[PDB]
Amino acid sequence: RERACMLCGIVLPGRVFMQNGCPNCDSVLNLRDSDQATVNECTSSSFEGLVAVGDNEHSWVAKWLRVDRFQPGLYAVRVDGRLPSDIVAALEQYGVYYRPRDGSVI
Amino acid sequence: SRKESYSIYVYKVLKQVHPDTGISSKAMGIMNSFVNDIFERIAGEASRLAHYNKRSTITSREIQTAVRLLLPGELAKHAVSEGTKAVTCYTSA
Amino acid sequence: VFVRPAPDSKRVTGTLFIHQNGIRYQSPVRSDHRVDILFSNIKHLFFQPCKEELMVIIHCHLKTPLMIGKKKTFDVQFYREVSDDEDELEQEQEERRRKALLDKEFRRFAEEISEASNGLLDLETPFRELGFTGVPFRSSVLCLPTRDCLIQLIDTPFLVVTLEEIEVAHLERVQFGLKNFDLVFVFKDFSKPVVHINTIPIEMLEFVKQWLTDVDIPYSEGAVNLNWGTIMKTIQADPYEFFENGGWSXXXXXXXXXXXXXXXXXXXXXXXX
Amino acid sequence: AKTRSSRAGLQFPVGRVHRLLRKGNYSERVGAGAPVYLAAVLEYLTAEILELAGNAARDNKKTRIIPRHLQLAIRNDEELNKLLGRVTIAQG
Amino acid sequence: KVLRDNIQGITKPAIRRLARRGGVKRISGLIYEETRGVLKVFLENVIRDAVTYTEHAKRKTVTAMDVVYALKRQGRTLYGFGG
Amino acid sequence: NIQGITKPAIRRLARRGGVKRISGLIYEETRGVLKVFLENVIRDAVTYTEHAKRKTVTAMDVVYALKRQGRTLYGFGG
Amino acid sequence: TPGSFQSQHMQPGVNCSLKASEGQIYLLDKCLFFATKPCVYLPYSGIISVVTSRGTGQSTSRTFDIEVQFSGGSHTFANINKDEQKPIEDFLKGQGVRVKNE
Amino acid sequence: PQRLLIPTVDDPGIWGVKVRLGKEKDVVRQILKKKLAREGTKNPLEIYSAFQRDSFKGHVYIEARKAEAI
Amino acid sequence: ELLIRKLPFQRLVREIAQDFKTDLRFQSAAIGALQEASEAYLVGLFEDTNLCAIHAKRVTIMPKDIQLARRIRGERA
Amino acid sequence: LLIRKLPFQRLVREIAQDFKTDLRFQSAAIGALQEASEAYLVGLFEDTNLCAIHAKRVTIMPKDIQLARRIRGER
Ligand SMILES: [Zn+2]
Repeated sequence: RERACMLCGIVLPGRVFMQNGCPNCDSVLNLRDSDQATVNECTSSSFEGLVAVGDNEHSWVAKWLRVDRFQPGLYAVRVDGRLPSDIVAALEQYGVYYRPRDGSVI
Repeated sequence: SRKESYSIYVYKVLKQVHPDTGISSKAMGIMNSFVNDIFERIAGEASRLAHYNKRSTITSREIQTAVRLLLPGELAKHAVSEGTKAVTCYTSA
Repeated sequence: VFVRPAPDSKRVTGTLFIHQNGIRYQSPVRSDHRVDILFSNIKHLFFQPCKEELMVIIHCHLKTPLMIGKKKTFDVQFYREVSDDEDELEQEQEERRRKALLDKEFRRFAEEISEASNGLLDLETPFRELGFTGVPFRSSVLCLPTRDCLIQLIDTPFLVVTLEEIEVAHLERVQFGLKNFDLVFVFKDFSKPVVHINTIPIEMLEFVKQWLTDVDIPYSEGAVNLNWGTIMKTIQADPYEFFENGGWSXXXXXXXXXXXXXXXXXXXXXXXX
Repeated sequence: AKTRSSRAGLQFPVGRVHRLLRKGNYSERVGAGAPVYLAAVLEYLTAEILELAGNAARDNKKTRIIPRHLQLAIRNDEELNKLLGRVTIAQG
Repeated sequence: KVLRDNIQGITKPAIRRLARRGGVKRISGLIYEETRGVLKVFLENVIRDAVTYTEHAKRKTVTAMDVVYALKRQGRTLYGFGG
Repeated sequence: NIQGITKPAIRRLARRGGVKRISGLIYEETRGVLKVFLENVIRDAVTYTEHAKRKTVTAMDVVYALKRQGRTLYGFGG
Repeated sequence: TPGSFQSQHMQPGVNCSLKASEGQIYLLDKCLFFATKPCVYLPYSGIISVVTSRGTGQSTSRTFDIEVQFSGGSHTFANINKDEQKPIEDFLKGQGVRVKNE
Repeated sequence: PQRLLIPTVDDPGIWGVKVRLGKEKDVVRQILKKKLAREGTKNPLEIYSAFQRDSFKGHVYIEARKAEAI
Repeated sequence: ELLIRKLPFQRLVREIAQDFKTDLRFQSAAIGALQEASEAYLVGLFEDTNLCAIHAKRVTIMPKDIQLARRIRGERA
Repeated sequence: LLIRKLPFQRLVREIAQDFKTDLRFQSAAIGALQEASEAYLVGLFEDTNLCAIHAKRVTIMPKDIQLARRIRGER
């Protein structure tokens, strides 16, 4: 069982997301301090295009996927599902813009 | 010295309320204990509020809000009304 | 309609029919599981709508006991059950519609039973606002007053106390700051066993005393659970000698009879120093 | 009106309550109407209790109030018993 | 003189009476000992505090106010004996 | 806003309390009990706030209101 | 006879409930014995691990539960006083039984 | 932005290697595990990223700068 | 971790508070403390209820069990 | 008071004999102790009766006392 975090794009097991949260998005999402509904709304088990990154700084792939400022690990090219309107508004309150990874937005 | 108690005041209040009723000595002991207990509760809570708010004076507001905390609804309302009335008339006089 | 007590170990729905001199319950699965109840044998006819209940009830309390299957019973109950954020609030509104539908139909049927009796049977309904909680048997239940009876019909075994058959009520365990009390009904027929209602909350004491007075039932209060197995057998042995020596009127002893008090302090309502 | 009780129309002693509030180590300073307010509250509460105690003693055909009647008054009043739920009354 | 095993001075009728005042109709036979133990643990908890007050006042007699303070500390305020 | 305490939440609270089977009226009973508790605590807190002449309810008011009830709470500045 | 186990109250056993049945658990030198219908005998050689739950999360549970796991199933003893937790754990560790604390 | 991120000549190269069917994600996870394990050592795995696509079956793409790293 | 969702509890708190004084503000820590206290209280109550239910030789907790526990605690009269 | 005044006095002295040897008592100390003890026991019997009625019984048993003391928070 593995899920792909919608915001940062990292892929981790769903139980890891529930118990410890997203190591990168915890500053703005509080996934560890969030219930199962919010975890499902921000981490999706349906994804495609597994990506393993070793060096975020110099990898052009990481810059192209906007994951060069995040923790190395499993990443997904495309994630099924989008963030809810309330979570998007909450992120806009923090000043961070959310760019969907669903592929439908380009 | 001559021990202090609220016995004469309870007689006064009783005659004000029930002119044709009397109180036993033990019931007066209970009433004195009750009055002392309530005074202790209210003064302790007033001190707690004053310390909570970094104040060094007990004013009628602290006593009023202590009564608001301690007494239940109707009791608090009537006792607050009585106290404000008495304080207003003492100030006026 | 479901019947209690059931004529078979299997719970089966049936049809209730009104006839010229009584009612007939008839199961669709077996013709032999008919229950016939004559109007002449019904003592009390109760209806109870779903005011808080998952069920609607038509209860027949009988003068003479009937043999339903293997059980002798004074009580025959006919019943049906309703049981099966805005969406959950709307599902409660749909349950409230289903309650009102079954309530209207079963009330109408119980009135039609009363009409078919040619005025032999009055339709009684429980006054829910006058209800109090207590333990007549093994569970805490809401006891409901009616016009002529004190009832509990939701759980088996059923309680049906006719108010006119009561000789005296005794309130046991009533004393200084007590948590709960018991209520005992003694009947005019001393051969009938006394009925206990236990753990009535002490908050309901003054209400129960008022209600007993409004119904013309004498009451007495006691700190101790008096034994009635002893009291009744002595009263059955010689009822005349019992009343000769004061019956229950002397036992009541309402007069406080307290003058000793606890003395008094020097009565002085004067400011000292 | 010499006594402060008279100036406030009270029966309890304003001066004694003032002395106890001062010589009691509660706060550095004390107001002028806090003793008055507290005495008024105390007198009101005692009157409240004595009314029901008189009622209970009159329901038992008794002229003197005893601990029994105080117990009855307290345990029969919803608000007083809530106030005094953790209080034991001797001979009650 | 030392006192030895005076707990049995809480005879069966005292406990039965106390139960009747409490509203109890039928009393199991194991109750009386149960109650006795409970009472012991209560008194030992109250007395240990009363004695603590008495010893702190550098006195040798246990006064009523010591008991009153010990009870007040447990939320057992008692009216009638002072306070 | 009292329907926001859903049935699964009460089930979760009972499971952390070790409860194995739950009736159907437990949910309404629990909602009533919680409402009474919250009513008392918030009333005390608002009393503290009004006395402090504030329009915002602080964490200190809640902590003192719980200390008033006897429900001392650690970890919020007490 | 009763073993070297002594409760906080200096008692040879502890009050507990097994399901709906209230009773007494005795920690004997070779076995755990529950003396109340149904009677349960558990030899220490057959016990895999003992799991103690003191609240399984927030809120202090005044009474804790002991789950004894063995090769044929588990037995949950409930409603044990929390003061008895340390004496029971130290005794079971002394008998070589694996104690786990959630 | 998104348009500015298009690759240049100086960006690290990408090599694709054929693997057995159904093992592409396994190779990706093994490469990530080796990269994490050899990080901080005297001879770390000098790669930058690696991935695969479900549609492009049998292909594993690694972004690096040297064939010896591959 | 807290078993109640945050927004429903905040809405409930504001609904209740609005009956004593309009335009009241709550620090987020006040709501957090209230939620911690309420859940701790409810868990203790459920433990007592479970004890009562097991005492009656049952497994299912019932409203009468809750009422009995609250009465024995001294919360309901 | 239902308990007498002299067996209770002896019990109180016996219990007090552990904390300090040869301690005197005062006019209203033993009386207050007896009042508090009887009030406490009556409340405990009220709770025990409630539990026994809850169990569909009329007889109070030691496990009802234990449950009452557990819920009260007594050790
Ligand atoms: Zn993330």
